[PDB]
Amino acid sequence: MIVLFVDFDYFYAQVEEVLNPSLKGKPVVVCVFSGRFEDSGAVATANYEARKFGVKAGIPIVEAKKILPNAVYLPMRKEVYQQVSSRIMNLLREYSEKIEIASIDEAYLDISDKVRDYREAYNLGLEIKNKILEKEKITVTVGISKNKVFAKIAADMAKPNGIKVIDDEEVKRLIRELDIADVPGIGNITAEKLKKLGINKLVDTLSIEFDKLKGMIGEAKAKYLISLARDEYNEPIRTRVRKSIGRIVTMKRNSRNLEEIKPYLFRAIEESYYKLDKRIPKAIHVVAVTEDLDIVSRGRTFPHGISKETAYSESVKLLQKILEEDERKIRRIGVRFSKFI
DNA sequence: CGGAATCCTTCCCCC
DNA sequence: GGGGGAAGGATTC
Ligand SMILES: Nc1nc2c(ncn2[C@H]2C[C@H](O)[C@@H](COP(=O)(O)OP(=O)(O)OP(=O)(O)O)O2)c(=O)[nH]1
Ligand SMILES: [Ca+2]
Ligand SMILES: [Ca+2]
Ligand SMILES: [Ca+2]
Ligand SMILES: [Ca+2]
Repeated sequence: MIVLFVDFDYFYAQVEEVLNPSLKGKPVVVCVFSGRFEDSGAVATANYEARKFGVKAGIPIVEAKKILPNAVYLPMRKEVYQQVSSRIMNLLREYSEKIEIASIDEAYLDISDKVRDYREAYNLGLEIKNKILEKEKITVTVGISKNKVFAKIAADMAKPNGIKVIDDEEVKRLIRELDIADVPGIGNITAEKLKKLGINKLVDTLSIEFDKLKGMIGEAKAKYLISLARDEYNEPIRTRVRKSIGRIVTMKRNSRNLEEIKPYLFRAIEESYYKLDKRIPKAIHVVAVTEDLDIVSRGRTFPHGISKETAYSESVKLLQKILEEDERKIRRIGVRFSKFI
């Protein structure tokens, strides 16, 4: 079982560099401007030049600006990045039919059959890196190991512009040594629940009774961490399909008035339907971000597909359910469509 | 800020 | 008891 994982370097910012190569070597910050005030919003991502001074995804644009007032600041152009991404995914398909497209810039390949060992896999990685650099001018990091999770960890270790193999020797070392928060699927909230159980590396998950562990982090994540620590995680590379299309926008002011919020809600529906492109959903959810950054939602599944008129009509009802049930002001409002025919 | 998958809890109808 | 599904949250990348 040889898995090869491809993670494109600093993706959105690198694409902006490709479309304007004079950006190269400058600090580049790709931003999402919320329209609430001058430079309100956040960093989607940044190239390494900006990153090494602390400008990274998630910080406010305002804070980025005071660290690096002279950086290049660009609005996020997701549609472009998506088209570049799928071209790169298409080239990867030429190296295996077993491909899992995990996000806009991550893919796993099953190269068990195209390759005999880690030496040949490491060479196939170099072929792949070079191919993408030649055809689209994008640097990527490659991780190689015996399963998806360890291929991913490999990439995290080698980035940027890297390639790394975690064989079987190193896999066993990492179970004892890798900080458990660096395990994919362990975010901040789970990392902290695991600390309380005194689980600081993967190996610790075996020293603890299962029912306790699933008591804390849930059954799925429990079985997940256990198989990994046991060196028997072996999930298949699986072709993934879109299950839901949606869109959420930020309001210029926090509000509670139905008629203040509606045009934002309707805009979200309009873009959501364009994105849907001949897909017909049976389910709609109205999603609200309240003033305290909390996320509330109300939804409805239909026996049939939802027409645009029905989306418009139903969304107002669900938004009304939200305002009836939750006393707080709304900051962001949007919709999500799913259960496609 | 933003898009989306998977998972968890609760509640429900009912064999 | 338990299957099957929906709803509203929680959590991750
Ligand atoms: N709007 C938004 N987009 C994000 C955020 N984080 C990541 N993205 C987008 C932009 C990234 O370029 C892309 C890929 O995610 P990554 O975690 O791999 O970061 P990135 O590629 O920028 O750099 P990396 O090489 O992994 O260090 O997804 C975020 O907090 N907000
Ligand atoms: Ca990346
Ligand atoms: Ca990534
Ligand atoms: Ca983490
Ligand atoms: Ca049950």
